[PDB]
Amino acid sequence: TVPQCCYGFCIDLLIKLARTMNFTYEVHLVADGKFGTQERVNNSNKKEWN
Amino acid sequence: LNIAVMLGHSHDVTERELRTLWGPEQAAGLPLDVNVVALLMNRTDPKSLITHVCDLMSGARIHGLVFGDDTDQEAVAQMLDFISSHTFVPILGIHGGASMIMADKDPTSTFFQFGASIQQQATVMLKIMQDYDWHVFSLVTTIFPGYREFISFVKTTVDNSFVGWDMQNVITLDTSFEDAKTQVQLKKIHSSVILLYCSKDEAVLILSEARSLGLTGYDFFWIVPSLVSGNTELIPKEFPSGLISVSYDDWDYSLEARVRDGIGILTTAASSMLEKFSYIPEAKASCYGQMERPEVPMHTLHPFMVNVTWDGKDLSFTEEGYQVHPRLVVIVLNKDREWEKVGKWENHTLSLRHAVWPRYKSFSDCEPDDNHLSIVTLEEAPFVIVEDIDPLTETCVRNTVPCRKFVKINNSTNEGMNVKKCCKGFCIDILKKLSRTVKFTYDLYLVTNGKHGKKVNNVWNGMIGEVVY
Amino acid sequence: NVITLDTSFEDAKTQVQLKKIHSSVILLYCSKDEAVLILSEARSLGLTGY
Amino acid sequence: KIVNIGAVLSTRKHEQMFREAVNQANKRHGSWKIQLNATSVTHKPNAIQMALSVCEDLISSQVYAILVSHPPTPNDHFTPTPVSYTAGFYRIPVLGLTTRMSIYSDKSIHLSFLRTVPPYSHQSSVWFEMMRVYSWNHIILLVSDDHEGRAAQKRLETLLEERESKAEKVLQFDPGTKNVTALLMEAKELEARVIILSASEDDAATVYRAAAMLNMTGSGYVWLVGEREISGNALRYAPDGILGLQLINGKNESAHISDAVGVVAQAVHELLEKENITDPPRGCVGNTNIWKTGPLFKRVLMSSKYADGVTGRVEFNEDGDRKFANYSIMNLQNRKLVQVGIYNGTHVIPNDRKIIWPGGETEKPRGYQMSTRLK
Ligand SMILES: *[C@@H]1O[C@H](CO)[C@@H](O)[C@H](O)[C@H]1NC(C)=O
Ligand SMILES: *[C@@H]1O[C@H](CO)[C@@H](O)[C@H](O)[C@H]1NC(C)=O
Ligand SMILES: *[C@@H]1O[C@H](CO)[C@@H](O)[C@H](O)[C@H]1NC(C)=O
Ligand SMILES: *[C@@H]1O[C@H](CO)[C@@H](O)[C@H](O)[C@H]1NC(C)=O
Ligand SMILES: *[C@@H]1O[C@H](CO)[C@@H](O)[C@H](O)[C@H]1NC(C)=O
Ligand SMILES: *[C@@H]1O[C@H](CO)[C@@H](O)[C@H](O)[C@H]1NC(C)=O
Ligand SMILES: *[C@@H]1O[C@H](CO)[C@@H](O)[C@H](O)[C@H]1NC(C)=O
Ligand SMILES: *[C@@H]1O[C@H](CO)[C@@H](O)[C@H](O)[C@H]1NC(C)=O
Repeated sequence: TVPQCCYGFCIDLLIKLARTMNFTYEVHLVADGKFGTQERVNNSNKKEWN
Repeated sequence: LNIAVMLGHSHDVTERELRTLWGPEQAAGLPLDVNVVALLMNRTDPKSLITHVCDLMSGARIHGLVFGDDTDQEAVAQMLDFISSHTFVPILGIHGGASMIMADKDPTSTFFQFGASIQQQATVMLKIMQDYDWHVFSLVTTIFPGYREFISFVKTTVDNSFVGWDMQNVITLDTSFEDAKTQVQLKKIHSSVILLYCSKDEAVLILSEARSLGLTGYDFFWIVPSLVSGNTELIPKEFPSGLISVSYDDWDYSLEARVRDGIGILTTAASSMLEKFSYIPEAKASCYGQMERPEVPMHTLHPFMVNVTWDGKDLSFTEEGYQVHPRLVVIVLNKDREWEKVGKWENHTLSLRHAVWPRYKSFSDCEPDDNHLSIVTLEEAPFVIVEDIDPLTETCVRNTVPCRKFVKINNSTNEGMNVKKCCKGFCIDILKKLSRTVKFTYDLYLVTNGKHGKKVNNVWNGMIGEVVY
Repeated sequence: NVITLDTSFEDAKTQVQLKKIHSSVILLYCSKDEAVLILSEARSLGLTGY
Repeated sequence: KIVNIGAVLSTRKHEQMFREAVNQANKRHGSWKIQLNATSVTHKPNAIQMALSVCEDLISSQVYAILVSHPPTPNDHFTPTPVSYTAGFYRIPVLGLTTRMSIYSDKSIHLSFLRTVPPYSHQSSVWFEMMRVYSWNHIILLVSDDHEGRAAQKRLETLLEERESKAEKVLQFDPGTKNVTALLMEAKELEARVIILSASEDDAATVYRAAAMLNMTGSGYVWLVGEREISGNALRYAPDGILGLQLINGKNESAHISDAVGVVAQAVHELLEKENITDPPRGCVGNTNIWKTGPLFKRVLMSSKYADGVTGRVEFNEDGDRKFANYSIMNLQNRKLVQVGIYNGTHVIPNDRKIIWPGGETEKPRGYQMSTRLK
């Protein structure tokens, strides 16, 4: 979990929101790099989001 | 080392005693061979049980007792739970009053019955309905202890599934003997398949009200749990035919088989204890009474019985004391008011069916019906394409209808199993439109006798021949 | 189809023919004397809704 | 119409005073008919001896109800399980004195068990009323792994789900564990700052010690503690600002037993007009039968309301326990117990005395602390 430096489009909106209202935000990156939907694992009778 | 078993006037005593003695002597050689002390008492009384406990503890420190019974009384198991907890003697549940597991045993008790929990019945019913593709749900319940948690479990199980069952609200009766409020709540009763979680006494009046409203039709279905259908010999005239019930009976496992399984489990537990510890369990100095402090210096058998393997089958138990692989046979009411097996459940917690669809007929009233119209369809035409069921915990896609095909086992053994498949195509869409317009259920059949057919020897073959016949 | 009552004072056949009673607007061609019992049965079934 | 009723009582003086109480209850307003005898027994520790004595005395004396009192030793549990099990063979109703265990509330395990005291699960209504009057929305629940705790949390969830409100977190404890630092830190790392405690006395004491160690007794926190979790070492180890619940008329053996015997006498007098009465056998050996009048007794007990007695009214719920009990608000001020309200029927009945809060605050705090920390 090395420190990266992400910037782009949504960062401006996030900064605007933090300026309008008091926010202390920390960004994170998903390990699998997927949006996340319903998946099937062992004991397939389970509906969990990844 | 010392095992005791009791039965009430079941059969001849000496032959059963000899068989039980021979039981552990056929195999499973262990340094401390277990003995059998079999006694036949027809009386089930508290102080009689206390005297039996005193006799067994004075009888070479009987390590465990197997309790058998003939009557159907749930209070016997409740009374015996306290005795088992106090005497520090494990007791197994066999057919009889203690066969059913309803009360929750104390954590310090050593009671483990052969019965099945309600949750297992719920998932068995869910599997049966999934096989029947009965997505319509209707839960009619009455105020009884433990039903609210069962409803919570069944809803948190159904909503977790990917099938997408109906989410009809539970139609809970306010109280028994309602001559007016039942008609008020009758508005919410609008479905096809109704699940009934009630008692045997009120089941008669519930079914009478259903008959008055007319729920005994071919399209309507009823599922009754094991507690209501406790006795298969007492069949009231108000029970409609085609009812689906799940229970367990001696039709597939006799008393000899059950006691064999019990003694095998006891021997495996004793062997595990001897492998782990090097102490012989001993009973209390006094069989009953509270004169000294309650202490259990020796570890119990709860962790030893987690892993049990006997005769190639893992007859293990869970933390709550439930069988991992119970019997859970399925019984459907016969035309002449009998019960027959239509599938088992011991096959690695899977579902088995004998492929018998039409078994429902109205008997409370007389009303013929012919909505079940069979339809025969081919496979070679591009307008209808068949697909195998995907082994991904789901039957098939939602945009199709079930169909059946006969597949011969070999090139000479003519025997076709009714494999369940889903047929999709343009003709399937036409059939769906016709079903939604005319409002009649339509079945599906697949051609297996060659091509369409032609007039040969003044005999029609194929689909045309089936239509003519 | 017309839901024609067989005869008056039916404590069981009315519940049998109740299956055909599934609609919103009901036309009642009956008499005043039997109208009371018809409306009582409707109230029992719950036909007094908005 | 001559019957005998057996009783299980603590000491000889209590036995004779209850005998004279039931005699005068026979001689009071309910009279002018065939009377009934009186039988009493002690809570003898020997289980087999007490069971055989109960059989020989009560069962041979045509008993229709069982009078079971609280054990003479509060320290020892002495749960009235064997008596209920014996009475369940013939569906014989019993009348517990002060058994508040939630296991007896369930009718599946104990087919015939009646009592005039609500269990700990009935405190869910009081907690819900407190939340409604104090406008609490974000709460957490601390329940130990036990049947009573599971019943209480299920009751709380069922009572709270009607308003579409859900607790942020529900933690679990164990009967014997002493390390709850991780669970306490998890509870602290939450928006809610109100704690509801329902567990054994030792577990409550150790979790309160851990909370005091981690500075959880400061300002901005509200503690809700059950009835049995405030006594014992809790009073010594708990400073001021801790709320609690106390039951009015919770421990009055004479009054409760008098009310119970009056209720059962009126019920049996009303039911004696029935066509048939089931007679128990002279001994509990060799007889295996069920009473046709068992369900009749249960129905007549459920459907009977008693507005006359020591309490304002006596009625039974679906579980058969007492309904609409008297709940008194209990507060700890200067290491002393202070009552700041009585809830006769779970209504808004406050008092003029000011309610103190942990950390010396004199005003009601709020559980909304977003902290502007959004990952
Ligand atoms: C919250 O935002 C307001 C914006 O006017 C600012 O004045 C205030 O100091 C902020 N509070 C905190 C704790 O950051
Ligand atoms: C105990 O259970 C484990 C669980 O996998 C199993 O591997 C092991 O063989 C069992 N041992 C005995 C003696 O049953
Ligand atoms: C098709 O016709 C041939 C005649 O050439 C006949 O031998 C065969 O059995 C027929 N097949 C079917 C399936 O009818
Ligand atoms: C009532 O109880 C028994 C009869 O069952 C008897 O021994 C006792 O003397 C009776 N008491 C009176 C006052 O008659
Ligand atoms: C409790 O467990 C934690 C583990 O996070 C440990 O750091 C702490 O020392 C333990 N406390 C005691 C008293 O054992
Ligand atoms: C609690 O407060 C004291 C002083 O008030 C402080 O020394 C201690 O570190 C605090 N503990 C925690 C866990 O915040
Ligand atoms: C309980 O109340 C009754 C009547 O209200 C009274 O006679 C009895 O003494 C009280 N109990 C105690 C322990 O004071
Ligand atoms: C209970 O207290 C309320 C006050 O909120 C009162 O209105 C009601 O009459 C009381 N009921 C009884 C039975 O004392």
